[PDB]
Amino acid sequence: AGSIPGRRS
Amino acid sequence: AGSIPGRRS
Amino acid sequence: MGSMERASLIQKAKLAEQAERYEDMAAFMKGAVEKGEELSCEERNLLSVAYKNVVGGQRAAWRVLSSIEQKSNGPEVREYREKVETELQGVCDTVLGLLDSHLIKEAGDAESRVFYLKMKGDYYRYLAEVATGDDKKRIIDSARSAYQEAMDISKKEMPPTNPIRLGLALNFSVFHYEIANSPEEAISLAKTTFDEAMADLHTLSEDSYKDSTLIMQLLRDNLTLWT
Amino acid sequence: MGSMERASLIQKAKLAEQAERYEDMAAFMKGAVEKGEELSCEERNLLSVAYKNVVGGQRAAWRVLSSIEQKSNGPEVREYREKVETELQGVCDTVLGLLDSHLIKEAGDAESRVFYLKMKGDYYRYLAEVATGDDKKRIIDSARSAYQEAMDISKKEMPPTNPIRLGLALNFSVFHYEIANSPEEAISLAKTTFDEAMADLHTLSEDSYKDSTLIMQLLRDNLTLWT
Ligand SMILES: *Cc1ccc(C(=O)NCC2CCOCC2)cc1
Ligand SMILES: *Cc1ccc(C(=O)NCC2CCOCC2)cc1
Ligand SMILES: [Cl-]
Ligand SMILES: [Cl-]
Repeated sequence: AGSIPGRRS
Repeated sequence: AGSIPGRRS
Repeated sequence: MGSMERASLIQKAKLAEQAERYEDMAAFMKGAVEKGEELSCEERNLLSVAYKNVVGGQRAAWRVLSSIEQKSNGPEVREYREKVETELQGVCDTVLGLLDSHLIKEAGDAESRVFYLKMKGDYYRYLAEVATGDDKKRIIDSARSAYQEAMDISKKEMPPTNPIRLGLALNFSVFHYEIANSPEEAISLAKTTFDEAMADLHTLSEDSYKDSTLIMQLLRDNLTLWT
Repeated sequence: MGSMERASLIQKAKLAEQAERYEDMAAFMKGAVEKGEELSCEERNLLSVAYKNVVGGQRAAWRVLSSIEQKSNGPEVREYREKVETELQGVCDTVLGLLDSHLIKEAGDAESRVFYLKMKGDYYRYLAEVATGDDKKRIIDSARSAYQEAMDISKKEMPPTNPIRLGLALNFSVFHYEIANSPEEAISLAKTTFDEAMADLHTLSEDSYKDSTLIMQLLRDNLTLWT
């Protein structure tokens, strides 16, 4: 189950 | 130009 | 970072992101927040990206060690998992401290207030992932309350395709599924979010359409995994 | 790490490797070295892998920032590159300190002595990559001297297919090409190393054959890039 990756600006 | 990766045991 | 200019901290956070130095990035953005001024949209993204990467690596390490620990059940595996767990909790506490002092109370616009409250829900969710003892229930309720307040504002103030509104609903659905043991609520929220966004896509430019459909695909991926 | 048992430090270094926590890994292995006992073959590998990963991330960050800095030619990019550079130099100095106090002087067997001297050459090579001023020449000569002593021992004491001997020759050839401005020496060393290994493969078991041919392919890849 994926949350928002949110790793790249 | 690659040296020995040497990153994995 | 008290002696560095706010603008220099922001510039160095962007450089750290390019260098994939996320611990530095987080420290620079922490320093920028502590200057006491509100954050722009771009600056909020830098803060979020920095700490998501830092805690993301900690969570991945914790899961590796927790898995090894469960397969074993000396003290070393538990001790080292505890060390990583404590470091993760410290990062979550730091982020929650920044939101509480004083990002959230100064955030009046829907875009900023929903963003910070989503962050608050996320970092309590990460605390909940490792919580066991007397406070797991209180930590879960703290996550739920932050997400719920953000949901209420986003439904009133943002269009159904707004990427912050969509990412908030995505993460709240993950909270329901993974933390709150409410998979039906998770599925219902993801479905309703997806369907209401789909019906609003006709209003968007080509670039906004791309932004929204990307996040809708993440909702769809979860629904496919959950059903 | 003075209060932790040597065996616990080794066990936690292995756990940190599984969790991809290489800074922790390096700190645990530094603590193990400082216990004062010699290191086994496996323990030497753990030490090497830990610090190669740490400095590998620092080198990659430094190259990103150095590239941005050269495209610009405020003080921020230079300042941040300098900060990363200083942290990298500190890690290299730490490793070189461990080799000098007292890994190398206690290493009598060819396998351990060549391993540590190759490490010494490598970490001086990393210092040379960022060096400019009064000591770049001395740093380069320190790398060359360590590599040369390791080469002399490996040619006397190890078969041409030994993976440590092959990886040493590979990295010394990279030193020649990238640091010493001697591409012909680099190519000659890689070719002679490859050819002498190929002629010794018939002596090896299936597993040793796989170990040696893997490193020979790295020599071949460089030769293809250089010719
Ligand atoms: C909380 C939140 C909401 C929305 C976004 C976002 O738009 N991220 C862009 C991502 C990369 C490119 O497309 C998909 C998502 C982040 C965080
Ligand atoms: C200095 C040195 C020499 C040799 C090796 C080595 O054998 N590494 C194994 C690597 C991964 C799997 O195959 C190719 C190389 C490491 C370091
Ligand atoms: Cl520990
Ligand atoms: Cl800096």
